[PDB]
Amino acid sequence: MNSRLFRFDVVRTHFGDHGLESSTIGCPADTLYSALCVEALRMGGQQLLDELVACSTLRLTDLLPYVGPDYLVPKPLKSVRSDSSSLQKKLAKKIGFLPAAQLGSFLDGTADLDDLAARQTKIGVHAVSAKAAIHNGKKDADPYRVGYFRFEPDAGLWLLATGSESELGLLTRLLKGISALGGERTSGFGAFIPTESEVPAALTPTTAAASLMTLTTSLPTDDELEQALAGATYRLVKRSGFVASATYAETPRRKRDIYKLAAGSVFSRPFQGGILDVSLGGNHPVYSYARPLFLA
RNA sequence: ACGGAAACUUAAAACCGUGUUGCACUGCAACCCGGAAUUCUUGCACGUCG
Repeated sequence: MNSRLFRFDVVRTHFGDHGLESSTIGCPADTLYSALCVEALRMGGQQLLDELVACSTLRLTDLLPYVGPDYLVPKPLKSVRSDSSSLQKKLAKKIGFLPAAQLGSFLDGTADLDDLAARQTKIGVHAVSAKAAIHNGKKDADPYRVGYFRFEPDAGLWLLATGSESELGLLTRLLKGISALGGERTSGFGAFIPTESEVPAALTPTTAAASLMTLTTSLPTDDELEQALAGATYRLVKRSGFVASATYAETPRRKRDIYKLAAGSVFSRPFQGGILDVSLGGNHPVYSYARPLFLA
């Protein structure tokens, strides 16, 4: 199989975390794959979605930053051997990403920290944008304060995706026509242009090659969680949300509250990923992605 | 089936009100309308008497 390197031009975007006034640089793929099962009904016929409801034969990364020509792959959660001073102990957690090479030098306390943190403010700015609210009835309009992320003028988000090339060819069938991503996208946000380039082969999936660093907020099955946890350096998030879509036209309710693992986490053993489903009450299934992809 | 899907940073309010380009100032001081030209040169109160 090949893989696909996806270069964007994401100027402003808004992937919230717990509301709207904040943002995140990363899109954990249960947010991205859920778009691919709602921005496929707007092009297919609910047959393209039904072609890919619960197969998970396609492994795709998340939407991680890139500053110029180098992928800003995430800061892994491995125990650093910081035999140096305690300032650069604290300076690691103020660093979310790093380029594609320095990770092995990073993990043993043998790396720079005041250049990687100096390219944090080369990614882009955590902006805000005030707006004014509803004429609720006839009363006085409120504001609503909504905050975003803004990239630098030479950045965007990257993506690596592999699997069956027919169901990979239907990703790029969809993405050449997927509109403004992000959350608050009916305004000017999350708009971008997807371009194809040939991948870096320094980032192969090392599923068992003694580099068990993932590139996707993922999850194994519930039983096999007991196997891939003895040396897992992992963090837990929430991947909740709301549901209120056509063919589900009622009052808006939520997805089921899941907690996937981290996205650059390093483990003890290989594992498998599968499409968890988050529908709680109602008609059509809604489902989280959780199908990881690995790194040297 | 993206912590999504909807929303105006909006409605009114005069950079206005009091204020002279004004007050003192000769178009004034000095000079002749002044100097040389004959009202003149020709010229009879008379011719005329049985």
